[PDB]
Amino acid sequence: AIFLFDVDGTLTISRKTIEQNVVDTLLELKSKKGFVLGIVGGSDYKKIREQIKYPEIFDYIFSENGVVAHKNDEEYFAESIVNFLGEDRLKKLINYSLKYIANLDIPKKRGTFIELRNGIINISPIGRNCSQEERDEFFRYNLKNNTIEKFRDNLSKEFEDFDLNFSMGGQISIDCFPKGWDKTFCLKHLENKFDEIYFFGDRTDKGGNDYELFCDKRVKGYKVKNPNDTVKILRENF
Ligand SMILES: [Mg+2]
Repeated sequence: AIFLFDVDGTLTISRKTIEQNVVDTLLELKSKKGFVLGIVGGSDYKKIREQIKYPEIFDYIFSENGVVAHKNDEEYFAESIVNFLGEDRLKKLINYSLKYIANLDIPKKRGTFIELRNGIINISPIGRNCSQEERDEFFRYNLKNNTIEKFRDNLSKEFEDFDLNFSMGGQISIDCFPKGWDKTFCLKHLENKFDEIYFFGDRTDKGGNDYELFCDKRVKGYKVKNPNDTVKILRENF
């Protein structure tokens, strides 16, 4: 049996490192007669390893929603979005996005409008690099005019043919990933004779990242509030 965890918000306070109260609890699990630990999070592995200090507690580490798997701190294997779309359809979605981001009248435009990660293509009309304030400042401009929801409605319809999903990302970006690459993807790597897999996430409701995993019959899911509540949900049942 393996245990599965969301990184940001479930094992650590989001964007910061891991408190020692929690890691002491995981050590007891892999020290309880028959348990292995694995994690799945949207972030690239460098951020994840930074967040958890020790990748060695974890037999299997799945980053970018399981489209990237790691083991004993070696990469092993992981695919890319370009291998899915192909160089042609990509230079179609790309230059439609910039041509739209271009002619869009918003007050502040910056840079890194299209970030290519392994799993997703992050599209953002203001731009990825902007002082944390400009991030929040555009978030409220979004509440007034719903600028970003209008963006997805174009891509979601124009590229309905691409088998593509465009879900609203953070405050300033729309994540663009292939259909069925939510978080249930990491199930593909776990036919390793593992009888029961338990999962722990944050936003396990529809319109959330780890929602599609919970109701995937394959595994029992638990909804936790915060990391201190998580440690409670572990100690209580295990
Ligand atoms: Mg989370």
